[PDB]
Amino acid sequence: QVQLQESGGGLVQPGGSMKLSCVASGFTFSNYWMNWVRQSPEKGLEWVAEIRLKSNNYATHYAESVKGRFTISRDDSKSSVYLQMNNLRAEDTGIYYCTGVGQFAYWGQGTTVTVSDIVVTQESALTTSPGETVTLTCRSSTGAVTTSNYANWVQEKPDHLFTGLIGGTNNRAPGVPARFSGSLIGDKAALTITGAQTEDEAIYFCALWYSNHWVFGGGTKLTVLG
Amino acid sequence: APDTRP
Ligand SMILES: *[C@H]1O[C@H](CO)[C@H](O)[C@H](O)[C@H]1NC(=O)CF
Repeated sequence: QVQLQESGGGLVQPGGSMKLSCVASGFTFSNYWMNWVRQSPEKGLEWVAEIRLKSNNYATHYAESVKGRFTISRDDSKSSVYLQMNNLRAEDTGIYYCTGVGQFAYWGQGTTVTVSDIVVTQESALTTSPGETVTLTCRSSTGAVTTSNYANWVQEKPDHLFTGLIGGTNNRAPGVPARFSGSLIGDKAALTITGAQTEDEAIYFCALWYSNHWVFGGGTKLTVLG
Repeated sequence: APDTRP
């Protein structure tokens, strides 16, 4: 079992600053890029920043909306990643998660920060029954999804608990059940549950890579009835 | 292109 544990959130004023931390265990932290992703009720899941390896001179990339305000950093000797947030706006309100590995297998529990273009489209909702085959899809406004978009699929359950299921289009994350599969189908990425189970009732997000950033979809609510 | 280490 991998663990990621975030800390440092709170209740801050517009214009304020804050630093978030995340400490990792159970995997070789220094061999993997790390990311910060935030969830807000209005804007959904939003990728914020990545930091690469020592051998990449710790290269970083940022969402356009935080560029020049946020700084991501890491300390491999403490297995920790940080996000320094300056000039906070109301818009920055959300739950902040550190996440990485192939490419979003592992997620921390999140830390809440309250301050007071490519579109990726998913089905808003789908309804199935136990034992059915259900396929969720992820389309890009740019055109076709290909293997160069490295489609990831992540599952959210109560309460704001995330786990990665699929990365690199069709690679199952370790310990992910066999009933989950990733594919490319008619120029969309797709997640298939072959024999849905009641516990699969959840929100499913896709993420697509465009050269030096991730764009998350809006999520699909999957209901499993009967 | 992203982190494709397994
Ligand atoms: C991951 O595969 C991608 C292409 O899909 C690139 O070849 C990266 O360099 C690969 N990274 C690694 O093998 C490092 F783990």
